[PDB]
Amino acid sequence: ADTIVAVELDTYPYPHIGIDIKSVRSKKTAKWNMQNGKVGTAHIIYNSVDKRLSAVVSYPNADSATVSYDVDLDNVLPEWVRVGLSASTGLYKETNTILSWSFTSKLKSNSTHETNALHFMFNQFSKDQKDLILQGDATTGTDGNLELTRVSGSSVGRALFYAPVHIWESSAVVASFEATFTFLIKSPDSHPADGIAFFISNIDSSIPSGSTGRLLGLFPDAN
Amino acid sequence: ADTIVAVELDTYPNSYPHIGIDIKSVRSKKTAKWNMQNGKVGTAHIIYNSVDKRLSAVVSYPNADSATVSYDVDLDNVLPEWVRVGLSASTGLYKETNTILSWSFTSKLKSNSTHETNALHFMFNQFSKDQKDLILQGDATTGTDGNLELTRVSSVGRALFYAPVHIWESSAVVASFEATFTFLIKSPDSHPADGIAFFISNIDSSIPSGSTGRLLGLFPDAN
Amino acid sequence: ADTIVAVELDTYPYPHIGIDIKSVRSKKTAKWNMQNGKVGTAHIIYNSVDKRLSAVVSYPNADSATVSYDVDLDNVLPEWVRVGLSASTGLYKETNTILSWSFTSKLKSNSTHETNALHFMFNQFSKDQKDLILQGDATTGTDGNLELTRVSGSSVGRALFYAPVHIWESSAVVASFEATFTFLIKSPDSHPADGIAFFISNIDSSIPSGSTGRLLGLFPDAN
Amino acid sequence: ADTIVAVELDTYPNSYPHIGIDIKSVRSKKTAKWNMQNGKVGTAHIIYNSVDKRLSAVVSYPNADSATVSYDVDLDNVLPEWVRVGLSASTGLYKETNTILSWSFTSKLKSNSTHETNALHFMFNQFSKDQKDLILQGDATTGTDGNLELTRVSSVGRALFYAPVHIWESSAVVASFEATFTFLIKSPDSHPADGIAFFISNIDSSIPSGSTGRLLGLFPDAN
Ligand SMILES: [Zn+2]
Ligand SMILES: [Zn+2]
Ligand SMILES: [Zn+2]
Ligand SMILES: [Zn+2]
Repeated sequence: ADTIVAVELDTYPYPHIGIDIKSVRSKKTAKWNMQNGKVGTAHIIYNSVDKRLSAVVSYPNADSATVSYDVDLDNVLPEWVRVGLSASTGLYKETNTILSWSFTSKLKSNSTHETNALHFMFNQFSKDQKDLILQGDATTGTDGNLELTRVSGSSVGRALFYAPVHIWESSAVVASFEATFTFLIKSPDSHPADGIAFFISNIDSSIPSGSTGRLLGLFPDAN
Repeated sequence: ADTIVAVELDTYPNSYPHIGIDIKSVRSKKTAKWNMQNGKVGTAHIIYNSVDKRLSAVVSYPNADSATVSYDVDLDNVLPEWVRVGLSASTGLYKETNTILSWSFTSKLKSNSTHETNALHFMFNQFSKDQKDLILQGDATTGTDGNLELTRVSSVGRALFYAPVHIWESSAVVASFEATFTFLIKSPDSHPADGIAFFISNIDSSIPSGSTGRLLGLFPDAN
Repeated sequence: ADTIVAVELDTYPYPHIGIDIKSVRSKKTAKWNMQNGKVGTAHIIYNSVDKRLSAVVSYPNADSATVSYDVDLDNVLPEWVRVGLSASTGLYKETNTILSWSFTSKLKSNSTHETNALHFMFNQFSKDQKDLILQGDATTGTDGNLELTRVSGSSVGRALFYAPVHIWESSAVVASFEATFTFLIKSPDSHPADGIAFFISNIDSSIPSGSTGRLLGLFPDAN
Repeated sequence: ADTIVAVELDTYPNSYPHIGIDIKSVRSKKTAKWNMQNGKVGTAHIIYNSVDKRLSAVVSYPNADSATVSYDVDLDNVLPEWVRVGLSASTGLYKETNTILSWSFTSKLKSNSTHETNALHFMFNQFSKDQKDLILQGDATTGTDGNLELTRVSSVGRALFYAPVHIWESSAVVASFEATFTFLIKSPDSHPADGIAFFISNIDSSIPSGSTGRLLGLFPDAN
């Protein structure tokens, strides 16, 4: 199937932030205080020296939650990947609006003035966002935002950046990436089941069949 | 026909070697004398912004005089909203190369809104054998020393960045881009005919039939 | 006295955006529709190839105003300078709040991989902002903002970045800078006299005596 | 005494040449074997972030093995909120230089707020004779080839960036910095005693009396 590494924020049947390395059974999780209707901000960072994937989710007035996991991505992910955002809603009326998304990847060689870098920043999505590959119920343009799930009952959507990303190289001394997105989960329900995730996958990843709910449109089954 | 805007460096004795600005036609809209240095690494800096609406280029060599050409033009009226940017090169009948040692690009769309900037930035200082984020056309190849050989080493080649680029938007207060690339044109011949160009085209641009020589793999005819 | 180059927004006795090269008698001006109580955004840009200083002031819902002026800063300003913000209030109750300020300067040499760059971004000012030199009634910390004039009748204040800036060099092929600040001018009065300015000066510039009102704390007299 | 945090590269046979992390004391908190290469340009990459709270360093040479050392430490508890960053070097009694070919630094403070990042970034690829944005101490000088000679060419020298740096803030969700510098240690001697260090100190730090040799111009005594 696909190779997935993802930082997920879910409230399915307890809300927690977690790190998934190829399985929905989070390798590490942290208690998350999901704030309905408030804009949240996830910061994800990783570097080949530390070989540690770290995440921080904070809200204004701020209850930050953070989870880290030691892992050498060189052994998990393919050399070239595509990065993206995912979301799945349970049986509840709710949205998973992405207000902004920015990413930065760098490969520094042994070679002096070594650097290879890719950087994108979306602070406003357009109706025709040709540099985003939308999958599922994901769409753009709504207020300049990115609606991962359909806005108005079991919906899944994803948005991946068009250009493949050279996330690692055997001849780099330090490889590193950093992602940041601001989201808005609004539900009229008091305890909605929902999930958003920043994921890294093989370039041609697609929504597995049956990847709804707890599977975040990332995994085909709970193994 | 494709829509092309390109800054070209050519020595085809149509008639000194010159740097020139092409807006949809090979008969440069503006040109400047260029002192092509065989075997030395050169550096082209291209910059544009919607406020000034002036496309400018500077080509210098170490210990060098620089050559510069600017041209007033509102790209909003020439290019489509979404484009792809790339490098091109055509060799006449001479033994010579068109090695690109580095290429970096940055695009920015700043809206009327407070804190609404959209940006794309890539930097290649070392090209790998499998550069999956570059669309190679013609005789173009990568990996040779970590360089990009646009031409065969009567050759024509191009390399376009994979991700489409949002160059303009009707709602931006200042749209801008800036490109930089270092090249090496080596030829055993004393007066070789050659040509490199940084170009901006429609996303699905391809090498027109018979765009060899003085047509730089960009134009199908001068006529 | 001091050497001043500044992009000013004034409504003194008609509101206009203007470019001042060593004198308060703007070298070029544009009609400005001052919006009381609304956050505005000034973008200032300049590059040595074009040798043109350009400014854009827009508000949300947007009425943008823009003014450009052809000038080779190499002949006006000293090699090393300090950049800053200034404001002066007439006899009115009003504020000149700076919500954010960011600047970027680059010096690219003939030399391959030439770059020298300085970049700062303030999106939140602290009560002890040790990297800012405050002059006059200027203070920080108020909401995380920068109050150029005193907040509650003839007040002048300035804030300059601590580190001197190498704005030009004789051996650079392209020198360029770019500044952006968001301001809030709130006055209970319908037609208040006020002025804010982004200025470049000699490193040890200070508020001239009698630089109030129309003189923006930049000039000592109207010559 | 000054508060010093520094990543040091030393060959003083106190006992192989090593790279080490110093937190307020010259007796390194952590060290790694370093294979000092006489006459070859080296590259030190230093990185830290408040989420991981781990200070890491990588020193590589071309065609090289890299040496790396990391140390868990919350800088919030060691350093003052505002600091100055710099480079240091001390030579033993040998003929040798400590030329810094380039130095770049980036600091970021991201708040709980949506879109509230504060950043400082400098890049020196060429030092001029009058580098007004650098505070030189000891035998340090600039302009020599466009390089920075920390030591006399029993010498000690330092260079600190002029602007104080806000390294931490109690209200930031992720504070981070990253430094990179390329050096050249040439010595006619086969086993020279030498030392370079990237350090972070209180804004008004100065070379302690007798901080020569194995004290790297950073510490007044080991004892
Ligand atoms: Zn889970
Ligand atoms: Zn031509
Ligand atoms: Zn005026
Ligand atoms: Zn030691």
